[PDB]
Amino acid sequence: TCPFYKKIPGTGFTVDAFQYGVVEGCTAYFLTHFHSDHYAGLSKHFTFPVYCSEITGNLLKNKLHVQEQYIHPLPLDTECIVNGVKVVLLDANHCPGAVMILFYLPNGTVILHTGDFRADPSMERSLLADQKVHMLYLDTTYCSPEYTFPSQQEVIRFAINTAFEAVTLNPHALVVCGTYSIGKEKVFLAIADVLGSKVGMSQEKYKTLQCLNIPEINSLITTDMCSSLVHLLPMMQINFKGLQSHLKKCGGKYNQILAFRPTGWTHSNKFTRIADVIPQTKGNISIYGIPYSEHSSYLEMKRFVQWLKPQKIIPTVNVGTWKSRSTMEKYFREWKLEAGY
Ligand code: NI
Repeated sequence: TCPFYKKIPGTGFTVDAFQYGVVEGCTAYFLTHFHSDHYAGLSKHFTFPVYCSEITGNLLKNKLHVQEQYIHPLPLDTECIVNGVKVVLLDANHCPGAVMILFYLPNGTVILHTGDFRADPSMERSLLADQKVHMLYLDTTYCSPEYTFPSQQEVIRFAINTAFEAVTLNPHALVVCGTYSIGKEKVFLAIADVLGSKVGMSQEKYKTLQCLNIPEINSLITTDMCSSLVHLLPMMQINFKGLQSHLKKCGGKYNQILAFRPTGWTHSNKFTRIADVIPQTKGNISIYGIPYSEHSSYLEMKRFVQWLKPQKIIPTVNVGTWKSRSTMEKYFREWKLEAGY
């Protein structure tokens, strides 16, 4: 059964609600982005209208085989009427094709559903500038002040400089980057660009990337692993055993691996600066965990919410324990008392 924080009152709509069967009263199912916890349940047998971005619709059609007649892509930053209700899709600064959804209810209420997002001051100059928001369905993944991490730009600077130094010292070093979902493509694209290489990967991952509308992508990626000195591998293989096994397969072309694991936050963020990050090393293999986040830090989340000034907040992450719920509610009240709304 579909939980309350996935339902939009006064409409026939749900958000990210595909794992509950036929939801009673739902006339249109919105999908914010192509991550498995959110799409859980979609397939070629789905026969209701799905509303989403262009990029998410390319992924539904090619990767899950949802039929075309049930895919309804909407352009971003554009007022659209869906089943008699005005909606707008906004870029969520999460993975490719991820949106937030503004719903203008028939009674005058305005609701913002963030989906998953990484808040940014640039959102303060979107179509959100123009009207009041009564209710905020908020991605609370990192809603506690311990959750700090650097900008995406600092993280990429670190990765490019680390990879270029290692391969210039040793032209026989291979770089490997882990992945298990869409998102974080800048990590492997930026490293391949500095090295003058295409990125090599499996046919299954190439297919996924080909759905993303990335400019000049045919110039950046390949399935010919032999031509490439940046390889993508499943995240599960980014360990000393999996990397050893991969280096054997490369036919003595290489004698060293440098590997990257983009994680979200890890407790090593509470002590160490990005500049000071060091790898784990065994022999000729070194693994870096890099804190490349596609979710808001605590401070980015707090700034956005204090700017938006919603009348009510409904968390969509960390909802399963009383302790998490009580912690999140305390921060929401602090924010409101400090800013005066
Ligand atoms: Ni996500």
